[PDB]
Amino acid sequence: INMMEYLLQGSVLDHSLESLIHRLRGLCDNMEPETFLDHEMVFLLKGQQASPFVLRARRSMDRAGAPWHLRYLGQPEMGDKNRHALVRNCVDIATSENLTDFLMEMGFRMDHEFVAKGHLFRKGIMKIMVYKIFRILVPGNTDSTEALSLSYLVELSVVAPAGQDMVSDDMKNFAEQLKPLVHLEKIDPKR
Amino acid sequence: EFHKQTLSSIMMPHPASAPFGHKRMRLSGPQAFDKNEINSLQSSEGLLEKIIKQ
Amino acid sequence: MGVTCVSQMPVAEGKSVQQTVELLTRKLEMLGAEKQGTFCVDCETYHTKLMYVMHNSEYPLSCFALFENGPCLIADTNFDVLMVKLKGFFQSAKASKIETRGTRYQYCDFLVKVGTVTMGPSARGISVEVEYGPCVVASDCWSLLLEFLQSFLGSHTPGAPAVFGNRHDAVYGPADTMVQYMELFNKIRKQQQ
Repeated sequence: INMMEYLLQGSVLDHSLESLIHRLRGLCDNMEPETFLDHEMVFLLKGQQASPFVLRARRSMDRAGAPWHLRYLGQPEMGDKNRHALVRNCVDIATSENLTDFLMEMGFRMDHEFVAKGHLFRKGIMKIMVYKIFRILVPGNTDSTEALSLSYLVELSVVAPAGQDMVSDDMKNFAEQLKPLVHLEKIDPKR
Repeated sequence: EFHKQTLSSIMMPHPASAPFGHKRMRLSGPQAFDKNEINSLQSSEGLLEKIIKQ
Repeated sequence: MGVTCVSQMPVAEGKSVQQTVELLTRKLEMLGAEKQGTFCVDCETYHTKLMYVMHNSEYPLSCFALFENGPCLIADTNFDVLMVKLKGFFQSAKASKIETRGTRYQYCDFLVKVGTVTMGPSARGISVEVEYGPCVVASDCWSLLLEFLQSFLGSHTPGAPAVFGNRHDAVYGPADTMVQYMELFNKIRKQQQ
Protein backbone atom coordinates (compact mmCIF):
# COMPACT_ATOMS: atom_id res chain seq x y z
CA ILE A 1 0.00 0.00 0.00
CA ASN A 2 0.97 3.66 -0.28
CA MET A 3 2.03 5.38 2.93
CA MET A 4 1.40 8.93 4.13
CA GLU A 5 2.84 11.46 6.56
CA TYR A 6 2.02 13.98 9.29
CA LEU A 7 4.08 17.19 9.38
CA LEU A 8 4.16 19.94 12.00
CA GLN A 9 6.14 23.14 11.40
CA GLY A 10 7.65 25.98 13.38
CA SER A 11 10.67 28.19 13.97
CA VAL A 12 12.38 28.57 17.35
CA LEU A 13 15.39 30.74 18.16
CA ASP A 14 18.48 28.91 19.39
CA HIS A 15 18.94 30.86 22.63
CA SER A 16 15.72 29.47 24.14
CA LEU A 17 16.31 25.98 22.72
CA GLU A 18 18.58 24.78 25.55
CA SER A 19 15.67 24.23 27.95
CA LEU A 20 13.59 22.41 25.30
CA ILE A 21 16.14 19.62 24.81
CA HIS A 22 16.08 19.21 28.62
CA ARG A 23 12.53 17.93 28.14
CA LEU A 24 13.64 15.63 25.30
CA ARG A 25 15.90 13.65 27.64
CA GLY A 26 13.37 13.97 30.46
CA LEU A 27 10.51 11.97 28.96
CA CYS A 28 12.00 9.77 26.23
CA ASP A 29 14.45 6.89 26.71
CA ASN A 30 18.26 7.12 26.93
CA MET A 31 19.15 8.58 23.54
CA GLU A 32 21.89 11.13 22.91
CA PRO A 33 22.07 13.99 20.37
CA GLU A 34 23.26 13.01 16.91
CA THR A 35 23.81 16.21 14.84
CA PHE A 36 23.42 14.53 11.46
CA LEU A 37 24.27 16.43 8.27
CA ASP A 38 22.77 15.71 4.85
CA HIS A 39 23.13 17.03 1.32
CA GLU A 40 19.81 17.82 -0.36
CA MET A 41 19.13 18.16 -4.09
CA VAL A 42 15.87 19.10 -5.83
CA PHE A 43 15.03 17.46 -9.16
CA LEU A 44 11.95 17.28 -11.37
CA LEU A 45 10.62 15.38 -14.38
CA LYS A 46 8.96 17.44 -17.13
CA GLY A 47 6.55 14.69 -18.14
CA GLN A 48 3.06 14.92 -19.60
CA GLN A 49 1.66 15.33 -16.07
CA ALA A 50 0.22 18.77 -15.35
CA SER A 51 2.16 19.04 -12.11
CA PRO A 52 5.83 18.25 -12.81
CA PHE A 53 7.18 15.11 -11.16
CA VAL A 54 9.21 17.10 -8.63
CA LEU A 55 11.16 15.27 -5.93
CA ARG A 56 13.93 15.86 -3.39
CA ALA A 57 16.92 13.53 -3.03
CA ARG A 58 19.06 13.34 0.11
CA ARG A 59 22.52 11.86 0.66
CA SER A 60 24.41 11.69 3.96
CA MET A 61 28.09 12.36 3.29
CA ASP A 62 29.02 11.87 6.95
CA ARG A 63 27.74 8.29 7.27
CA ALA A 64 28.88 5.44 5.03
CA GLY A 65 26.33 2.86 3.92
CA ALA A 66 23.45 5.31 3.51
CA PRO A 67 22.81 5.64 -0.24
CA TRP A 68 20.96 8.29 -2.24
CA HIS A 69 17.34 8.46 -1.09
CA LEU A 70 14.68 10.03 -3.30
CA ARG A 71 11.51 11.48 -1.76
CA TYR A 72 8.63 12.28 -4.12
CA LEU A 73 5.97 14.14 -2.15
CA GLY A 74 2.50 15.09 -3.34
CA GLN A 75 0.34 18.20 -3.35
CA PRO A 76 -1.08 19.65 -0.11
CA GLU A 77 -4.31 18.03 1.05
CA MET A 78 -7.40 19.79 2.42
CA GLY A 79 -9.08 16.64 3.71
CA ASP A 80 -11.15 16.37 6.88
CA LYS A 81 -9.38 13.18 7.98
CA ASN A 82 -6.51 15.19 9.53
CA ARG A 83 -7.01 18.91 10.21
CA HIS A 84 -3.72 19.57 12.05
CA ALA A 85 -1.03 17.73 10.05
CA LEU A 86 0.08 17.61 6.43
CA VAL A 87 -1.34 14.67 4.46
CA ARG A 88 1.00 13.76 1.60
CA ASN A 89 1.55 11.06 -1.00
CA CYS A 90 5.09 9.70 -0.87
CA VAL A 91 7.19 6.87 -2.28
CA ASP A 92 10.59 6.45 -0.61
CA ILE A 93 13.31 4.23 -2.13
CA ALA A 94 17.06 4.19 -1.44
CA THR A 95 19.41 3.51 -4.37
CA SER A 96 23.16 3.79 -4.90
CA GLU A 97 25.24 6.37 -6.81
CA ASN A 98 23.59 5.15 -10.04
CA LEU A 99 20.74 7.54 -9.13
CA THR A 100 22.26 10.90 -10.08
CA ASP A 101 23.63 9.92 -13.50
CA PHE A 102 20.38 8.10 -14.32
CA LEU A 103 18.42 11.25 -13.45
CA MET A 104 20.35 13.15 -16.13
CA GLU A 105 18.55 11.12 -18.81
CA MET A 106 15.03 12.52 -18.23
CA GLY A 107 16.19 16.10 -17.66
CA PHE A 108 16.16 16.34 -13.86
CA ARG A 109 17.82 19.69 -13.26
CA MET A 110 18.85 22.50 -10.88
CA ASP A 111 15.80 23.76 -8.96
CA HIS A 112 17.14 24.86 -5.54
CA GLU A 113 18.79 23.43 -2.43
CA PHE A 114 18.89 23.56 1.36
CA VAL A 115 21.52 21.86 3.53
CA ALA A 116 20.18 20.20 6.69
CA LYS A 117 22.27 19.81 9.84
CA GLY A 118 20.92 19.13 13.31
CA HIS A 119 19.45 16.82 15.92
CA LEU A 120 16.69 14.21 15.67
CA PHE A 121 14.80 12.42 18.44
CA ARG A 122 12.02 9.85 18.44
CA LYS A 123 9.33 8.47 20.71
CA GLY A 124 7.45 5.61 19.08
CA ILE A 125 5.99 7.00 15.87
CA MET A 126 6.72 10.71 16.41
CA LYS A 127 10.09 12.02 15.17
CA ILE A 128 10.96 15.57 16.24
CA MET A 129 13.98 17.07 14.50
CA VAL A 130 15.66 20.42 15.11
CA TYR A 131 17.97 21.39 12.27
CA LYS A 132 19.76 24.31 10.65
CA ILE A 133 19.04 25.08 7.00
CA PHE A 134 21.98 26.35 4.94
CA ARG A 135 21.79 28.25 1.66
CA ILE A 136 24.52 28.16 -0.98
CA LEU A 137 26.00 30.94 -3.07
CA VAL A 138 27.74 29.95 -6.32
CA PRO A 139 25.97 26.54 -6.16
CA GLY A 140 28.81 24.69 -7.91
CA ASN A 141 30.63 24.14 -4.62
CA THR A 142 29.42 22.96 -1.21
CA ASP A 143 31.79 25.04 0.96
CA SER A 144 30.52 28.55 0.10
CA THR A 145 27.36 28.17 2.19
CA GLU A 146 25.76 30.24 4.93
CA ALA A 147 22.93 30.03 7.46
CA LEU A 148 19.63 30.46 5.61
CA SER A 149 18.08 31.49 8.94
CA LEU A 150 19.03 32.27 12.52
CA SER A 151 15.90 30.74 14.07
CA TYR A 152 16.01 26.94 14.06
CA LEU A 153 13.37 25.50 11.74
CA VAL A 154 11.89 22.70 13.87
CA GLU A 155 9.78 19.92 12.37
CA LEU A 156 7.78 16.98 13.69
CA SER A 157 6.96 13.97 11.52
CA VAL A 158 4.70 10.95 11.99
CA VAL A 159 4.65 8.22 9.34
CA ALA A 160 1.56 6.07 8.79
CA PRO A 161 0.43 3.47 6.23
CA ALA A 162 -2.65 3.83 4.03
CA GLY A 163 -5.57 4.42 6.35
CA GLN A 164 -4.82 4.02 10.07
CA ASP A 165 -6.61 7.19 11.16
CA MET A 166 -7.55 8.63 14.60
CA VAL A 167 -4.07 9.90 15.38
CA SER A 168 -4.69 13.60 16.17
CA ASP A 169 -5.58 12.73 19.78
CA ASP A 170 -2.21 11.26 20.80
CA MET A 171 -0.03 13.85 19.07
CA LYS A 172 -2.04 16.69 20.62
CA ASN A 173 -1.94 15.08 24.08
CA PHE A 174 1.82 14.56 23.84
CA ALA A 175 2.25 18.15 22.59
CA GLU A 176 0.25 19.44 25.59
CA GLN A 177 3.35 18.64 27.65
CA LEU A 178 5.26 21.12 25.45
CA LYS A 179 2.60 23.74 24.59
CA PRO A 180 4.13 26.56 26.76
CA LEU A 181 7.45 25.90 24.98
CA VAL A 182 6.36 25.27 21.37
CA HIS A 183 3.30 26.11 19.26
CA LEU A 184 3.14 23.63 16.38
CA GLU A 185 0.98 24.42 13.37
CA LYS A 186 -0.23 23.03 10.04
CA ILE A 187 1.00 25.65 7.57
CA ASP A 188 0.44 25.49 3.82
CA PRO A 189 3.54 24.94 1.64
CA LYS A 190 2.50 27.98 -0.41
CA ARG A 191 2.26 31.69 0.70
CA GLU B 1 22.33 -7.45 27.65
CA PHE B 2 18.76 -8.65 27.08
CA HIS B 3 17.76 -5.22 28.39
CA LYS B 4 20.19 -3.61 25.94
CA GLN B 5 18.18 -4.17 22.75
CA THR B 6 15.39 -2.42 24.65
CA LEU B 7 17.87 0.32 25.64
CA SER B 8 20.61 0.74 23.00
CA SER B 9 20.59 2.90 19.86
CA ILE B 10 21.08 0.31 17.09
CA MET B 11 17.37 0.52 16.23
CA MET B 12 17.61 4.33 15.93
CA PRO B 13 19.66 4.82 12.74
CA HIS B 14 20.88 8.23 11.59
CA PRO B 15 18.79 8.94 8.43
CA ALA B 16 15.31 10.42 8.41
CA SER B 17 14.40 7.99 5.61
CA ALA B 18 15.46 5.03 7.81
CA PRO B 19 13.37 5.27 11.02
CA PHE B 20 14.27 1.95 12.64
CA GLY B 21 15.81 -1.44 11.95
CA HIS B 22 19.18 -3.15 11.64
CA LYS B 23 22.06 -2.18 9.37
CA ARG B 24 22.35 -5.63 7.78
CA MET B 25 18.67 -5.77 6.80
CA ARG B 26 19.02 -2.24 5.43
CA LEU B 27 21.98 -3.43 3.36
CA SER B 28 19.97 -6.46 2.20
CA GLY B 29 17.59 -4.23 0.24
CA PRO B 30 19.95 -2.75 -2.37
CA GLN B 31 22.80 -5.21 -1.77
CA ALA B 32 20.90 -8.49 -1.58
CA PHE B 33 22.50 -10.87 0.91
CA ASP B 34 23.24 -14.50 0.11
CA LYS B 35 20.94 -17.22 1.46
CA ASN B 36 23.48 -18.00 4.18
CA GLU B 37 23.73 -14.29 5.01
CA ILE B 38 19.93 -13.93 5.25
CA ASN B 39 19.55 -16.54 8.00
CA SER B 40 22.95 -16.11 9.69
CA LEU B 41 22.21 -12.63 11.05
CA GLN B 42 18.84 -13.53 12.58
CA SER B 43 19.14 -15.23 15.97
CA SER B 44 16.30 -16.18 18.34
CA GLU B 45 17.92 -18.41 20.96
CA GLY B 46 16.43 -19.34 24.31
CA LEU B 47 18.40 -18.81 27.50
CA LEU B 48 18.18 -22.40 28.74
CA GLU B 49 19.80 -23.91 25.64
CA LYS B 50 22.77 -21.58 26.12
CA ILE B 51 22.82 -22.51 29.83
CA ILE B 52 22.85 -26.25 29.15
CA LYS B 53 25.47 -25.75 26.43
CA GLN B 54 27.70 -23.95 28.95
CA MET C 1 28.55 -14.13 -7.01
CA GLY C 2 30.20 -17.37 -8.07
CA VAL C 3 31.34 -17.96 -11.64
CA THR C 4 28.45 -19.33 -13.71
CA CYS C 5 28.17 -21.00 -17.11
CA VAL C 6 24.76 -20.86 -18.82
CA SER C 7 23.78 -22.64 -22.04
CA GLN C 8 21.14 -24.58 -23.96
CA MET C 9 21.07 -28.16 -25.13
CA PRO C 10 18.12 -29.37 -27.23
CA VAL C 11 16.05 -32.56 -27.19
CA ALA C 12 19.00 -34.01 -29.18
CA GLU C 13 17.00 -36.73 -31.04
CA GLY C 14 16.21 -38.59 -27.81
CA LYS C 15 12.52 -38.85 -26.85
CA SER C 16 11.43 -35.52 -25.37
CA VAL C 17 12.67 -32.38 -23.60
CA GLN C 18 12.85 -33.94 -20.13
CA GLN C 19 14.37 -37.30 -21.15
CA THR C 20 17.86 -35.80 -21.50
CA VAL C 21 17.23 -33.89 -18.26
CA GLU C 22 16.49 -37.19 -16.50
CA LEU C 23 19.60 -38.69 -18.12
CA LEU C 24 21.68 -35.85 -16.65
CA THR C 25 20.06 -36.28 -13.22
CA ARG C 26 20.69 -40.04 -13.18
CA LYS C 27 24.28 -39.37 -14.29
CA LEU C 28 24.58 -36.94 -11.36
CA GLU C 29 23.11 -39.59 -9.04
CA MET C 30 25.75 -41.99 -10.36
CA LEU C 31 28.15 -39.30 -9.18
CA GLY C 32 25.87 -38.90 -6.16
CA ALA C 33 24.93 -35.24 -5.73
CA GLU C 34 22.35 -34.16 -3.16
CA LYS C 35 19.66 -31.57 -3.84
CA GLN C 36 19.05 -28.15 -2.31
CA GLY C 37 15.55 -27.52 -3.73
CA THR C 38 14.19 -25.98 -6.92
CA PHE C 39 14.73 -22.81 -8.95
CA CYS C 40 12.96 -20.76 -11.60
CA VAL C 41 13.89 -17.61 -13.52
CA ASP C 42 10.97 -15.61 -14.95
CA CYS C 43 11.17 -12.68 -17.36
CA GLU C 44 8.83 -9.89 -18.46
CA THR C 45 9.42 -7.03 -20.89
CA TYR C 46 8.15 -3.45 -20.91
CA HIS C 47 8.52 -0.62 -23.41
CA THR C 48 7.66 3.06 -23.85
CA LYS C 49 12.98 1.61 -24.69
CA LEU C 50 12.79 -2.08 -23.80
CA MET C 51 12.48 -2.49 -20.01
CA TYR C 52 13.43 -5.95 -18.77
CA VAL C 53 11.65 -6.07 -15.40
CA MET C 54 12.59 -9.54 -14.34
CA HIS C 55 12.89 -11.90 -11.37
CA ASN C 56 14.73 -14.95 -10.04
CA SER C 57 13.58 -17.43 -7.39
CA GLU C 58 17.09 -17.75 -5.95
CA TYR C 59 16.87 -14.15 -4.70
CA PRO C 60 13.18 -13.16 -4.64
CA LEU C 61 13.98 -9.77 -3.08
CA SER C 62 16.25 -9.02 -6.07
CA CYS C 63 13.95 -7.34 -8.60
CA PHE C 64 16.11 -6.85 -11.70
CA ALA C 65 15.33 -3.86 -13.93
CA LEU C 66 17.42 -3.57 -17.08
CA PHE C 67 17.43 -1.55 -20.27
CA GLU C 68 17.96 -3.29 -23.56
CA ASN C 69 21.69 -2.77 -22.92
CA GLY C 70 22.17 -0.10 -20.22
CA PRO C 71 22.49 -0.16 -16.43
CA CYS C 72 20.81 -2.74 -14.22
CA LEU C 73 18.90 -1.91 -11.02
CA ILE C 74 18.81 -4.87 -8.61
CA ALA C 75 16.15 -3.11 -6.58
CA ASP C 76 13.80 -3.81 -3.68
CA THR C 77 10.03 -4.08 -3.29
CA ASN C 78 9.28 -0.34 -3.12
CA PHE C 79 10.80 0.11 -6.58
CA ASP C 80 8.07 -2.25 -7.82
CA VAL C 81 5.54 -0.03 -6.02
CA LEU C 82 6.92 3.05 -7.80
CA MET C 83 7.00 1.25 -11.18
CA VAL C 84 3.18 0.99 -11.34
CA LYS C 85 2.66 4.76 -11.14
CA LEU C 86 3.93 5.67 -14.63
CA LYS C 87 1.85 3.52 -17.05
CA GLY C 88 2.24 6.07 -19.87
CA PHE C 89 6.00 6.47 -19.91
CA PHE C 90 6.49 2.69 -19.88
CA GLN C 91 3.73 0.43 -21.24
CA SER C 92 3.04 -3.06 -19.85
CA ALA C 93 4.03 -5.05 -23.01
CA LYS C 94 2.53 -8.34 -21.85
CA ALA C 95 3.05 -11.96 -22.99
CA SER C 96 6.76 -12.26 -22.13
CA LYS C 97 6.68 -15.31 -19.83
CA ILE C 98 9.90 -16.95 -20.97
CA GLU C 99 10.99 -18.94 -17.92
CA THR C 100 13.53 -21.55 -16.86
CA ARG C 101 12.24 -24.05 -14.28
CA GLY C 102 14.16 -26.85 -12.62
CA THR C 103 16.06 -28.14 -9.59
CA ARG C 104 19.34 -27.40 -7.83
CA TYR C 105 21.93 -29.97 -6.79
CA GLN C 106 24.95 -29.91 -4.48
CA TYR C 107 28.19 -31.91 -4.62
CA CYS C 108 30.88 -30.79 -2.11
CA ASP C 109 30.03 -27.06 -2.28
CA PHE C 110 29.42 -27.41 -6.02
CA LEU C 111 26.01 -26.20 -7.18
CA VAL C 112 24.01 -27.06 -10.31
CA LYS C 113 20.80 -25.39 -11.47
CA VAL C 114 19.40 -27.70 -14.16
CA GLY C 115 15.96 -27.63 -15.72
CA THR C 116 13.80 -27.00 -18.77
CA VAL C 117 12.86 -23.82 -20.62
CA THR C 118 9.21 -22.90 -21.15
CA MET C 119 7.34 -20.10 -22.90
CA GLY C 120 4.85 -20.08 -20.07
CA PRO C 121 3.01 -23.41 -20.15
CA SER C 122 4.79 -24.99 -23.13
CA ALA C 123 8.34 -26.29 -22.61
CA ARG C 124 10.60 -25.87 -25.66
CA GLY C 125 14.14 -26.17 -24.32
CA ILE C 126 16.56 -27.30 -21.63
CA SER C 127 18.53 -24.80 -19.53
CA VAL C 128 21.97 -25.96 -18.38
CA GLU C 129 23.70 -23.92 -15.67
CA VAL C 130 26.82 -24.82 -13.69
CA GLU C 131 28.39 -22.77 -10.91
CA TYR C 132 30.70 -22.89 -7.92
CA GLY C 133 30.33 -21.19 -4.54
CA PRO C 134 33.69 -19.71 -3.49
CA CYS C 135 34.50 -18.34 -6.96
CA VAL C 136 35.08 -14.75 -5.85
CA VAL C 137 37.22 -13.34 -8.67
CA ALA C 138 36.06 -13.90 -12.26
CA SER C 139 37.97 -15.37 -15.23
CA ASP C 140 40.34 -17.31 -12.94
CA CYS C 141 38.51 -20.63 -12.44
CA TRP C 142 37.25 -21.43 -15.94
CA SER C 143 39.36 -24.60 -16.12
CA LEU C 144 37.39 -25.96 -13.14
CA LEU C 145 34.02 -25.22 -14.76
CA LEU C 146 35.21 -26.61 -18.10
CA GLU C 147 36.30 -29.84 -16.40
CA PHE C 148 32.93 -29.99 -14.62
CA LEU C 149 31.12 -29.44 -17.93
CA GLN C 150 33.01 -32.22 -19.72
CA SER C 151 32.61 -34.48 -16.67
CA PHE C 152 28.90 -35.23 -17.07
CA LEU C 153 27.40 -33.37 -20.05
CA GLY C 154 29.32 -35.33 -22.66
CA SER C 155 27.78 -33.89 -25.79
CA HIS C 156 26.70 -30.22 -25.96
CA THR C 157 29.54 -29.10 -23.68
CA PRO C 158 29.60 -25.27 -23.80
CA GLY C 159 32.35 -22.72 -23.29
CA ALA C 160 33.39 -19.06 -23.41
CA PRO C 161 30.37 -17.27 -21.87
CA ALA C 162 29.34 -13.82 -23.06
CA VAL C 163 30.08 -12.14 -19.71
CA PHE C 164 33.58 -13.64 -19.78
CA GLY C 165 34.24 -11.12 -22.54
CA ASN C 166 33.41 -8.45 -19.95
CA ARG C 167 36.87 -8.87 -18.48
CA HIS C 168 37.53 -7.40 -15.04
CA ASP C 169 39.52 -8.52 -12.00
CA ALA C 170 36.91 -7.63 -9.35
CA VAL C 171 34.41 -9.92 -7.61
CA TYR C 172 32.03 -11.80 -9.90
CA GLY C 173 28.56 -10.34 -9.58
CA PRO C 174 25.07 -11.85 -9.74
CA ALA C 175 24.41 -9.35 -12.54
CA ASP C 176 26.87 -11.32 -14.70
CA THR C 177 25.02 -14.59 -14.17
CA MET C 178 21.76 -12.68 -14.60
CA VAL C 179 23.04 -11.19 -17.86
CA GLN C 180 23.86 -14.72 -18.99
CA TYR C 181 20.25 -15.69 -18.22
CA MET C 182 18.79 -12.91 -20.36
CA GLU C 183 21.21 -13.80 -23.18
CA LEU C 184 19.92 -17.36 -22.76
CA PHE C 185 16.36 -16.02 -23.07
CA ASN C 186 17.36 -14.17 -26.25
CA LYS C 187 18.82 -17.42 -27.59
CA ILE C 188 15.63 -19.40 -26.90
CA ARG C 189 13.00 -16.78 -27.84
CA LYS C 190 14.08 -16.75 -31.50
CA GLN C 191 13.37 -20.41 -32.30
CA GLN C 192 10.12 -20.66 -30.26
CA GLN C 193 8.88 -23.94 -31.80
